[PDB]
Amino acid sequence: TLEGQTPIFGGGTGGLLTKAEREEKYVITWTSPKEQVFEMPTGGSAIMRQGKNKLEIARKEYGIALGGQQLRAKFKINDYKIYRVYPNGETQMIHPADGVFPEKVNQGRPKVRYVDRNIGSNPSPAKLKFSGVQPYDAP
Amino acid sequence: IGPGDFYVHHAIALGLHVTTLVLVKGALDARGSKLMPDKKDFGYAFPCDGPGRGGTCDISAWDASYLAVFWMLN
Amino acid sequence: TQAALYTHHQYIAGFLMVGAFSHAGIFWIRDYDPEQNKGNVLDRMLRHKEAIISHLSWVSLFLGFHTLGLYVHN
Amino acid sequence: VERGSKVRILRRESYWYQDVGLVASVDKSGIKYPVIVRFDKVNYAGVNTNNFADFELLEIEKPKA
Amino acid sequence: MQHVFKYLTLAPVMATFTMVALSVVLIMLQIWFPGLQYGTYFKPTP
Amino acid sequence: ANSTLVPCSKSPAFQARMKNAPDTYYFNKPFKAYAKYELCGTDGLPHLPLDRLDRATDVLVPIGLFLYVAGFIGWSGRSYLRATKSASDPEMKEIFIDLPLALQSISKAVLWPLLALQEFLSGDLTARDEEIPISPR
Amino acid sequence: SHTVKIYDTCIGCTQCVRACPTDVLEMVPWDGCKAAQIASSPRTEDCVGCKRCETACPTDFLSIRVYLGAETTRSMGLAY
Amino acid sequence: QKVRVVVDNDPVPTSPELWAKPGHFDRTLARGPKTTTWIWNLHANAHDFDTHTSDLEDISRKIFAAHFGHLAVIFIWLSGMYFHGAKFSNFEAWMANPTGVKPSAQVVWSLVGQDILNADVGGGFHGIQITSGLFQLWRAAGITNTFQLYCTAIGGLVMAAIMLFAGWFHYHKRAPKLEWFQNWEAMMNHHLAGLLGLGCLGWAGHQIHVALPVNKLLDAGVAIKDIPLPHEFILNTSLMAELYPSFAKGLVPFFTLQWGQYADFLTFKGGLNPVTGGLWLSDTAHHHLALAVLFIVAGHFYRTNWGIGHSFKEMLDDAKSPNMLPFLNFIGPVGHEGLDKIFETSWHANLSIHLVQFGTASLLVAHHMYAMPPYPYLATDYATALSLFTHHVWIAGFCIVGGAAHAAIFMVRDYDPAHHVNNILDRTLRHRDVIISHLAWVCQFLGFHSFAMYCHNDTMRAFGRPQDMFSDTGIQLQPIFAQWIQHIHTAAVGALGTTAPGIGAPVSYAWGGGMVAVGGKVAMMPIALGTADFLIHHIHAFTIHVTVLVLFKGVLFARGSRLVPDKANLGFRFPCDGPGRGGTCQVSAWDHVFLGLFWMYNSLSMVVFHFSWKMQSDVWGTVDSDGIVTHLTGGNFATSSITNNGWLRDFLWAQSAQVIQSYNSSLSAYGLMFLAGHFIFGFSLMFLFSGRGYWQELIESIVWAHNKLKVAPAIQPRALSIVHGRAVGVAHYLLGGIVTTWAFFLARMSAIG
Ligand code: CLA
Ligand code: CLA
Ligand code: CLA
Ligand code: CLA
Ligand code: CLA
Ligand code: CLA
Ligand code: CLA
Ligand SMILES: CC1=C(C/C=C(\C)CCC[C@H](C)CCC[C@H](C)CCCC(C)C)C(=O)c2ccccc2C1=O
Ligand code: SF4
Ligand code: SF4
Repeated sequence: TLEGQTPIFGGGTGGLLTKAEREEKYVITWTSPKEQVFEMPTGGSAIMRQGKNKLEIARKEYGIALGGQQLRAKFKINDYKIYRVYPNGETQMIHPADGVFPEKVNQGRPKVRYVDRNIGSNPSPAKLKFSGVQPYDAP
Repeated sequence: IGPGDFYVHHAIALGLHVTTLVLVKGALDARGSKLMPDKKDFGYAFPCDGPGRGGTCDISAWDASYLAVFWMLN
Repeated sequence: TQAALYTHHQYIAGFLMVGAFSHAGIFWIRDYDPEQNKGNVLDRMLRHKEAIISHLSWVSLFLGFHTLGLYVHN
Repeated sequence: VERGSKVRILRRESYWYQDVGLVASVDKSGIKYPVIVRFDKVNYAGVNTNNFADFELLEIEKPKA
Repeated sequence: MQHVFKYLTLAPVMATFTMVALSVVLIMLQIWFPGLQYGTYFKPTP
Repeated sequence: ANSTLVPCSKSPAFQARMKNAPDTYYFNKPFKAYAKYELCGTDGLPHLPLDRLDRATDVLVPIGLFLYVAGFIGWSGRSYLRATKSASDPEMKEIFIDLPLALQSISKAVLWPLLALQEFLSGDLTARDEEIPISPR
Repeated sequence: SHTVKIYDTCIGCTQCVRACPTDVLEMVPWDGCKAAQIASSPRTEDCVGCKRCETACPTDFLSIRVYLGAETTRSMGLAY
Repeated sequence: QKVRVVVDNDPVPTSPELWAKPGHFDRTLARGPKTTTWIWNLHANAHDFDTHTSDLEDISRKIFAAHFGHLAVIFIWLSGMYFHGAKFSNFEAWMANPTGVKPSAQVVWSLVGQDILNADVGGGFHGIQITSGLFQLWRAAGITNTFQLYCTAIGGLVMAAIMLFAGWFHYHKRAPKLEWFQNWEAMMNHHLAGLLGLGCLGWAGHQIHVALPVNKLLDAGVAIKDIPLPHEFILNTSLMAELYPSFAKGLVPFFTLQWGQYADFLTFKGGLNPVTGGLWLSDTAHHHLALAVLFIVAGHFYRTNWGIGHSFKEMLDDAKSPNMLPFLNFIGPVGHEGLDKIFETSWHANLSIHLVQFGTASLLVAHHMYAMPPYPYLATDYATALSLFTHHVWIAGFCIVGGAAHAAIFMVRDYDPAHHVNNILDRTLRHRDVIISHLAWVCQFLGFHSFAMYCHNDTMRAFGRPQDMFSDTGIQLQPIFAQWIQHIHTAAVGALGTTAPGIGAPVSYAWGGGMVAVGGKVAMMPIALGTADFLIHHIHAFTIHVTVLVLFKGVLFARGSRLVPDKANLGFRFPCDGPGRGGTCQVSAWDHVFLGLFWMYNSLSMVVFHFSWKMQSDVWGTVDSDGIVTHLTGGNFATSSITNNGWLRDFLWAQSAQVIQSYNSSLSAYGLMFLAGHFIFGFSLMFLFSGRGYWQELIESIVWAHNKLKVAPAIQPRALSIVHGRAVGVAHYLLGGIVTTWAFFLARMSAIG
């Protein structure tokens, strides 16, 4: 379970929809030093509590926008975490993936989808006809 | 034919050359251009390459054929 | 009937002409590879595409400026 | 090449392909693209500098003195 | 005053001065010699 | 020989237009000029043919006059642009016209047909293909 | 999902990672550039295809490329 | 003590050094051009003062100084109209024969045959027939000779120089502090009592002492030379008493509250003057006098420096639950509290409201001037009457779009979430999906039940089934509520029984009460409303609601949406957020203004088309000696306007005969401009239907040719930005379409009006 008190919000029309209950939902939790007013990602203003907060959001981009552009940039809050919640109750923490923010290099992270050449050396599509391999995926 | 016929054939010549210009430029730039050197890796019909590098609306070769139909109709 | 038949076959011709260059652009991306066409006449066209496009642009500009200009003068 | 050299870009996908830039610095480590080249003309993104390898450059004028 | 001289050399200012000067030249040519046509230029008035 | 164009002074349709024209500056002298010098169609309006060895100066004078002026403007701009390349801030020389440089470029452009011929013969007119920015093929 | 590839011309400026609105990118240790780091795209399932990363990339040509592919609910940016 | 004058001395030196530094106001533009995009950015950000600096005080000073500059521009333009009406006009000839002379104040030189545009406007004069109504306005002001117009032209130039010096003085010498600009109560008191109130009183003085005496003589039939100069009515009090006996009593009735004595020159008649067709000048004098008292009284409403008055902050902070009406308490327990912060800091929010109200004012001007013609010989001048309505309708539409545009700018730039916590502004944004979804639905309902019934009428008429049409002779749609209002307003003056006994004639003859004719032409007559008027009015309801939908969605979603949650960080004006999320083209609030401009054009085009056809069909015309009226289009609006084939044939095709056949005549300029508007409209489609990616690649090949000849420019040629291409497309689109209608309206009215 995810602990925290929801920010003071009187309700809005930009909240969760059927997708939250059917496919997936996201939760962003953070700790603030004081009670202050922030902007909800989908319009309106809410008041984050004195202690640790918990906000339910429809999309992952809402958490990155709120945590990145408001919590960190404006309120100097650096401990926000984003979870993906499934209808079955399974919850996984997805941001920051390994406890370190992605923009800061961290040891043990592998190279994913790295092409060992400059982009101008991608093969022509005519060479890869009927093979199902895109030019950017070619070895 | 008189002077009135002279001018309209030059209007037709203008239409033929511009419609050819739009089509030929799209065909010859299908592989890529300075704005998008790797256009061939994106296929014939894609929307754009984003607002970066100044903006790339109607940059695919398909878009040139789309623009050429307007000139062919004209 | 004469007007219908002429307009019918000219508009169809214009659509076919657009398709010829549309699938020419598709040929460049999907079916053309520079290795098996190295140095041939097809490769030479791609190597002076700027001259072709710029001169087509000049013909279009010359025709458009003077044909429209003479219309509005009249 | 070296600092102050006037070079011609050979990278095909570069905005300055077959254009001329000025070498600003060369990295002595083993990185892939050690040479920094500055250009008078900005590219479509407004950038006037890029990293190139030695084989992607053609020396056209030695540095002064 | 040198700043005003520098302003007068601006591209829009020079374009306006050039366009106005050329427009005046063409306008006076219409007033002095109206109706000039191809096959008529530089021929004496009948 | 052409028979569907006749001199305007011998076209009854043209004479009808001449008689019915308003008596103002715009029609008094121009109509007289058209009558003596222009060839009119069956509609009574002057037409410009290109099938006459005679009145060839009527074709070559307007063509040569324009080509000299257009070449004069083009050579003024080209020589001015080439002179600003060596400057530290060539872009600043384009939104701020350099009067001493523009006057020098305009003065030389008077003899542009000779200068263009010399540049073409000396190879200075055009830049080499491999030294011009191009896109990947 | 969209496909995001990083090429060897990357200079490790971290600008693409900072610009990503859905945290698709992270910076991983590397040795091909002076910054000793390179961009990676471990979470392309969350990529929406906005191409903010390409806009932020300072190299010429781009060190990071986004190829729009199969559309999913989260790639279409759908809150419903 | 609180309201005071605080300024800074010589805050900005007066030097022309920055004149030679283009783009100095912007940090990015100050470095100089590298591409041609720099040139466009310089002009696009020229007057975006809040991006030049973040100092609100410096911004406000720029607003104040620039406003003096725009006042100088208006005064130069006004001086031009008065000077051209005094030097190149047939104004004196028109004043003698108003009903038989066409007003003209523009004369062209004779160099390329353009002197054909000097039309035979009567009075032994050759020139372009003007449709601005300057002559009718000047006659109502008592002006009778070109010398008086010449004096006003000189005075306008002097005022232009004074305005120009004021802007320089209040920016470079004595620039007020930010505290000065924030005096809401003082500004309202001075602008209500001192600007509107004193101006109405001053103009009432001009009317009573100059306009009424001169116009009374003119309407009596005396010659221009026999009318004494306006100052003679002030010096020689005997003349003024002959015209109106009550001036023999002087100022005594005013100070004794015996104002009924003044009823001879402060009339309350209603209707129109039979001689000229305009409103009674005595009626307008009492109207403006009543306005002056009402505005001056209104100018003592706000508390400035003496305790008495109302406070904006106290009023706003009180308008909340549970202080509201019981059915109006839904605005929440915060209500209008916090809105005062908006007006302290946001210039764009005030510009949004004020532009909206100029749209409201100009719409009232258009509607109320045709139905209640305020100037002599204005109603019968059909060319001027159509032009005045059309011009002010178009000005209103642009102002309304501008109000929505700067409302979106306020949301992106000046809106602060901390200032709006559960207040009405915050609550509106929190049910924006409620508002937009209902607005989207009502737009579809209006479109189906206004336009699709026109398509129903076209199909029924084509089938040869007129009985199944929506028409007066078929399935009737009577606008009973509008018909009821006309009956109520006619019965109010005596022409829900006699609710306005003091007005003799009907307030407007458009509602009923009779017909007024002046020179054998109809000035005003009852405008009956039938099924055709029901359909066209709901067309207006549909088009307006959709224009609201486009603009109001942009304002409500300017901060962001479910698609792009951080549009506020992207700014007010940005092209997109990439092809991702399926494609986010034209999400910013700026493109909602861009899309809303087209819908404003579409809406207002049908408004002026509805006016032009209905007036030509059911109001305007010629009256014979027997009182029989033959209208300009013979009453075809009722049966032809119910289908859009009838609009295509009987309005667009039929009424364009004048402009389509205007070659080789004085109206040939309208014919040329008719084709000019069509060209620019088609030209704009190139920018709207295409994208800069194609054009940038095309420029690459063109740049290659210039590079080949060593003539490539240092300032690199760039295709227009994505937003710039949209701006160019919409600008040429609206210019082309409006010019086409302008030539269409003016050519027809200059021929048959
Ligand atoms: C009775 C006093 C008074 C009057 C008449 C005005 C009038 C005006 N103010 Mg203003 N203002 C006042 C007091 C007054 N203000 C005070 C006390 C404050 C401080 C709170 C302000 C703060 C203020 C701001 C911040 C701004 C204005 C602006 C304006 C102009 C709005 C544009 C318009 O409607 O054009 C009306 C058109 C006219 C031609 C009106 C005449 C213009 C001249 C200058 C008035 C001269 C009248 C004077 C008594 C001389 C009379 C001579 C004769 C009749 C005896 C207008 C001229 C705006 C503007 O455009 O500034 C330039 C603006 O941005 N005012
Ligand atoms: C009192 C009225 C008023 C005032 C003070 C402003 C002030 C402002 N507006 Mg605004 N606006 C208004 C009315 C007003 N507007 C109206 C009525 C509309 C609806 C059309 C708009 C729509 C609008 C948009 C969409 C935008 C602004 C923006 C701006 C800001 C920057 C100004 C700018 O870009 O320079 C103007 C610079 C130009 C180059 C414009 C000149 C080109 C015009 C369009 C051509 C006009 C054609 C001509 C009249 C007829 C043909 C001419 C002939 C030669 C062919 C500034 C705060 C911009 C901004 O960033 O705001 C923060 C912005 O994006 N406004
Ligand atoms: C014999 C002639 C011929 C043949 C065999 C093809 C074959 C092909 N073309 Mg092609 N084309 C042709 C003529 C032809 N074309 C002409 C004349 C033009 C110019 C207008 C084009 C323009 C064109 C473009 C621009 C593209 C193709 C593409 C393609 C390929 C995929 C087809 C597709 O998108 O799915 C089937 C597609 C449809 C069924 C389209 C829906 C119908 C369209 C919208 C017309 C609207 C219908 C209209 C209202 C009524 C028509 C009658 C009705 C019965 C349909 C395919 C190999 C595409 C491709 O290769 O992608 C890389 C592509 O992008 N073609
Ligand atoms: C009426 C509509 C219209 C017009 C006039 C044009 C005109 C043009 N298009 Mg175009 N286009 C249009 C609609 C139109 N388009 C639409 C709807 C589309 C579909 C999106 C396209 C798609 C399209 C493509 C894809 C291409 C063109 C191209 C061209 C150019 C080639 C013709 C030429 O050089 O003539 C000469 C130029 C003209 C006739 C333009 C008018 C010049 C004016 C009259 C000069 C007046 C000067 C005067 C001082 C201005 C007054 C001051 C003012 C600035 C305030 C030309 C600028 C081609 C191009 O750029 O090649 C060079 C090209 O590749 N267009
Ligand atoms: C400075 C002078 C100059 C010169 C010598 C050229 C030369 C050329 N241009 Mg070009 N061009 C120029 C300015 C110039 N351009 C400018 C300012 C523009 C922006 C409107 C263009 C836009 C342009 C296009 C879009 C195209 C060309 C093309 C061409 C080529 C053949 C057609 C032609 O002569 O253009 C005819 C001229 C025009 C099309 C427009 C130019 C007219 C402007 C108003 C002249 C300005 C002169 C300048 C202000 C004088 C300053 C000098 C002073 C400082 C001393 C040729 C290499 C064509 C090409 O590549 O064909 C191979 C082509 O498609 N040009
Ligand atoms: C309700 C206001 C009102 C009305 C109905 C009139 C009516 C008239 N004036 Mg007048 N005038 C007014 C205010 C008004 N004036 C003010 C405030 C001044 C300056 C202080 C003047 C100065 C003036 C002059 C100098 C002249 C006139 C003239 C005229 C006549 C010509 C028709 C006309 O102007 O359009 C009618 C106008 C309207 C129907 C509407 C415009 C009036 C204002 C803008 C309404 C504002 C309401 C606004 C939209 C709502 C604000 C928001 C809200 C929260 C408050 C007519 C009788 C002329 C004449 O000779 O008379 C015969 C003339 O020469 N007027
Ligand atoms: C004539 C062309 C045309 C038409 C019909 C529409 C239609 C519509 N536009 Mg639109 N638009 C147009 C041109 C047009 N636009 C242009 C040129 C622009 C550029 C500025 C825009 C920009 C624009 C915007 C920005 C917006 C719209 C909106 C709308 C919708 C308004 C709601 C409505 O009227 O529902 C009623 C539907 C109609 C009146 C359409 C005609 C229906 C016909 C008459 C009846 C059909 C009978 C039957 C169903 C047919 C079934 C047969 C079967 C075989 C298919 C509607 C779908 C708005 C919207 O979506 O709000 C809800 C909106 O926000 N449009
Ligand atoms: C045509 C077009 C262009 C090309 C237009 C450009 C590059 C602007 C060209 C402006 C010129 C240089 C202005 C000057 C033109 C005058 C007519 C020149 C007067 C010359 C005198 C001698 C008469 C775009 O860049 C574009 C971008 C995005 C969406 C649509 C479009 C688009 O439609
Ligand atoms: S506006 Fe242009 S660049 Fe942006 S998403 Fe649309 S097509 Fe692509
Ligand atoms: S923005 Fe480009 S250069 Fe910078 S880290 Fe990302 S991929 Fe590498």
